[PDB]
Amino acid sequence: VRYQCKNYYKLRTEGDGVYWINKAVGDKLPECEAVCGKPKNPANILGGHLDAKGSFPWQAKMVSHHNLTTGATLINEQWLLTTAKNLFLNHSENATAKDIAPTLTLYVGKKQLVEIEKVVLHPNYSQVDIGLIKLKQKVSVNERVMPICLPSKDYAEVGRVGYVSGWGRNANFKFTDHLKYVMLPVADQDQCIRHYEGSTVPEKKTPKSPVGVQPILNEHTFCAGMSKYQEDTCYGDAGSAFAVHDLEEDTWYATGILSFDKSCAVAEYGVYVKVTSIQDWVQKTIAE
Amino acid sequence: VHLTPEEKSAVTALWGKVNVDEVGGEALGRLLVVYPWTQRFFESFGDLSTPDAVMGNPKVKAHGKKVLGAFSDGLAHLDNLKGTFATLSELHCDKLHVDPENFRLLGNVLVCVLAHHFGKEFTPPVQAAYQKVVAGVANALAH
Amino acid sequence: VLSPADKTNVKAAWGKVGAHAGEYGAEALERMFLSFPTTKTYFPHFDLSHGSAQVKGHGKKVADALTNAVAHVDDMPNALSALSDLHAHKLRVDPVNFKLLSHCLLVTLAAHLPAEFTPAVHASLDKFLASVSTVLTSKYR
Amino acid sequence: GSNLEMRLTRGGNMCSGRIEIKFQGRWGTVCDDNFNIDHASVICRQLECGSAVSFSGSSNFGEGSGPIWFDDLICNGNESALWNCKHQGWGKHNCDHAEDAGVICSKGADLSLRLVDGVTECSGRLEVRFQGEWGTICDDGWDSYDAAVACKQLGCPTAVTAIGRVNASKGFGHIWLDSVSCQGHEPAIWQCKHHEWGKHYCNHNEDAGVTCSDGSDLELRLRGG
Ligand code: HEM
Ligand code: HEM
Ligand SMILES: *[C@@H]1O[C@H](CO)[C@@H](O[C@@H]2O[C@H](CO)[C@@H](O)[C@H](O)[C@H]2NC(C)=O)[C@H](O)[C@H]1NC(C)=O
Ligand SMILES: *[C@@H]1O[C@H](CO)[C@@H](O[C@@H]2O[C@H](CO)[C@@H](O)[C@H](O)[C@H]2NC(C)=O)[C@H](O)[C@H]1NC(C)=O
Ligand SMILES: *[C@@H]1O[C@H](CO)[C@@H](O)[C@H](O)[C@H]1NC(C)=O
Ligand SMILES: *[C@@H]1O[C@H](CO)[C@@H](O)[C@H](O)[C@H]1NC(C)=O
Ligand SMILES: [Ca+2]
Ligand SMILES: [Ca+2]
Ligand SMILES: [Ca+2]
Repeated sequence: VRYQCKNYYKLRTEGDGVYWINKAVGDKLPECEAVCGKPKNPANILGGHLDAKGSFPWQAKMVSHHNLTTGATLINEQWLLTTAKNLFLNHSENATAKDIAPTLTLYVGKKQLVEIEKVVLHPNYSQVDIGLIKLKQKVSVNERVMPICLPSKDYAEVGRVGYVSGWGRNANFKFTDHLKYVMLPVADQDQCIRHYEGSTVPEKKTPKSPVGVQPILNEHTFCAGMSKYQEDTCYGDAGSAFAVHDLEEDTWYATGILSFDKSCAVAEYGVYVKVTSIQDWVQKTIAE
Repeated sequence: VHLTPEEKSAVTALWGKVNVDEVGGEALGRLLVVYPWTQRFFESFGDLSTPDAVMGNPKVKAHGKKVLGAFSDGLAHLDNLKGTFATLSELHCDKLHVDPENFRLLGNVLVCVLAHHFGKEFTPPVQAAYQKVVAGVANALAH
Repeated sequence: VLSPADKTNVKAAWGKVGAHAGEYGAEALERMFLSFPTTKTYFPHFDLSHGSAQVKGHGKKVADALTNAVAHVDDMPNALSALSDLHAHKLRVDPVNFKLLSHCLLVTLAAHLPAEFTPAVHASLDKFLASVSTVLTSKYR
Repeated sequence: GSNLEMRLTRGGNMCSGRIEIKFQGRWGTVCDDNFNIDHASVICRQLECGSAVSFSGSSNFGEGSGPIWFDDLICNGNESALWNCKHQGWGKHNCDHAEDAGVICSKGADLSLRLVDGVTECSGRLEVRFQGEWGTICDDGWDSYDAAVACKQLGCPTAVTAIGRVNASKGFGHIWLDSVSCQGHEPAIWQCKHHEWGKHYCNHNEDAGVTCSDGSDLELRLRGG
């Protein structure tokens, strides 16, 4: 017979599935993996755009020990992308990644709690605010849970509008009960450093953030401004993917991971770390 | 939670002098001005960019009248709010996809409008009573 | 974000608040304590009854901080750096309480300045209070 | 072609069951994506089965088998056939056989209303039979106008209609009907505006009832003073 599996999955093999000895590979017995960022009902945080249809299956709700909801992004069936500042919530600056993992609680889909096997931070997580979350077992991919796909290109070119889902605080600074999203356009890079630092030159940079804290701005991060309705991302939206819809192949790509969520509505730009910069590191981490 | 008879009396007395034809429109216009993302749901109401355009919009005034009438209906049935607002909550959740936090924002804006209209008569006790009222309305109108 | 027109409206509104700022802040604190009793857990050492002298003094301090923020509307993070550190670390005040206090301040200004609480001025004051709250809640962790 | 015969399979009778369309010589089902009462109305009028009682998409009528012809449809209500809305392409879909959409029509429906656990036959906990199962009604949005329609539908003195089950305990089973909005002139309870059948935000404690009376048996006095 031919090996085929159910929806939201693609066959991972070399030659077809007809077999128990296969004339192509022998006795491989292939296992089919999930599907890159193809939501069942795709879309089309202070602001609105209520995620009523479950348009962002990759979004995961990460709650720390002291109950500060943050965000995470499913990148494959077993791993998630978040920010190092999200994992280091309620932890010492010298805390390792071994004791961070038991602290966190993760929710995918509606409220589907998923156990965290291990958490690995970016080696340069002071410059690249990224941490990787590994689940104990691969999550069941369905219309509400589905990994986003890591981009093959750089969709962070200025003017591109990506959808930023979020489980963070809203206009009342209350952690949102329902998942929301905004359509934030990526802004000019020079305007963003100039907005936070002084003059995009190291000898003249100053802590000029309209908000108290300073974002991590470097070559690995881009910036997305507020939407046309002056809505942006607030506390707890960090770790949420800057999901970009590629109309050519109808696939959703995590162009960036929201690093600076403290730009609720005061700072005009939210800082997103480029996934393409971290794509090489995460793929090497999936291997081990 | 049950609302105390003194708080109910204060709410009713303060609502008796509320201009139904104007207070709701004022609250809706203030919501659309302060929180511009709420203008997303009223793209069929015409011009909503300038605050003067928002407040002077006839469609905004009519819809604010309807919203304030719904507030009055929920006030007459403060003890049964989910039952009275089931249909409106279903409408907003499914047909309109209005985020529940928008209801709390509109309740806060309505409280601000009431304070603006009534001056010192909007005492902290009656404001607490009205905060309970608008919280109940928003919770009954959510999820 | 505070536009120059919004900054102008906030400056004018707080100027006409003027010397009544202390009792405006006291009334706003009282309204926050009554309407939202969950904010009273951050003041266990205060006498929270109506007309309290301690609440009045804290409202005077809050209004003085808001006056300093208005005067330094272009450098609010530096003006409120000490308060940002305080609220975010020593007191660990959750930002929802900051939004509640901003709403109560707006209610107080509406009740006391009805002629000058225009929808544009109301939006500008809400934006300024959101900026103050974000500066004070930025370092929260 | 204009020769697409449409049938309803595994639904008890002809007017109720899973939608199934024959095109290109093969029978195929329809996805439940963006399926609402407007799509159900179109299917019911295709078979001349009347109005649309409700729609089902969780494959409760049974797992399908065949090429899913339609995935996403944009039907406003007034269509001459299901293959007239924005079907986003023929054959193309992103469903499986577990997402197939069914429909229950008025002609094939066995809808009924009864009163159970009441002081009289005119009062008690209101129960409705969808899909041959007896289920209750949530009391959210249940007002005197709904009581008047229920009293008239069941049939007994309806001069005074009161909501609320009389001494009736919690119902068991499903809560088929919720947020009923009758204007008082509907022939029965299911012609009014309400939530989708089975979908609700209530529990069996909030089960709706009715008290039908002619006003002769309502007495009120003061006791204890
Ligand atoms: C907070 C308490 C609120 C109440 C009591 C309320 C009440 C109502 C009422 C009575 C209607 C008319 C229903 C109908 O025509 O069938 C309505 C519709 C609507 N509401 Fe609300 N509303 C509230 C909040 C909001 C908010 C905050 C928004 C947007 C941010 C909103 C957006 C709408 C829209 C877009 C409609 C439909 C407009 C139309 O039919 O032309 N509502 N609401
Ligand atoms: C616009 C918002 C706010 C402003 C401008 C503000 C301003 C201030 C100022 C000026 C002080 C005096 C600190 C000192 O003199 O060392 C203070 C202290 C304090 N604030 Fe706030 N604050 C705000 C929001 C809040 C909120 C919402 C809460 C609680 C719900 C809060 C809780 C406290 C506490 C507990 C203290 C310590 C007072 C004491 O220990 O006597 N703050 N704040
Ligand atoms: C994680 O959060 C807990 C609870 O918020 C913190 O524990 C509190 O710490 C403060 C300051 O030391 C004490 O005043 C409280 O009594 C503690 N509450 C408890 C233990 O329930 C804990 O410090 C946080 N961890 C950090 C910041 O690393
Ligand atoms: C509500 O009251 C009616 C009338 O008293 C109850 O119906 C009676 O129930 C008893 C058993 O407890 C029977 O012996 C009688 O024959 C019933 N009479 C009628 C007219 O039905 C009914 O059981 C009560 N419902 C409750 C208690 O849930
Ligand atoms: C976090 O919330 C849970 C309940 O959801 C509670 O049991 C726990 O004590 C809370 N932790 C802190 C630090 O408040
Ligand atoms: C960390 O930085 C060093 C040099 O700055 C670089 O060689 C290394 O590749 C970085 N880490 C990762 C995971 O890319
Ligand atoms: Ca479906
Ligand atoms: Ca589909
Ligand atoms: Ca009820």
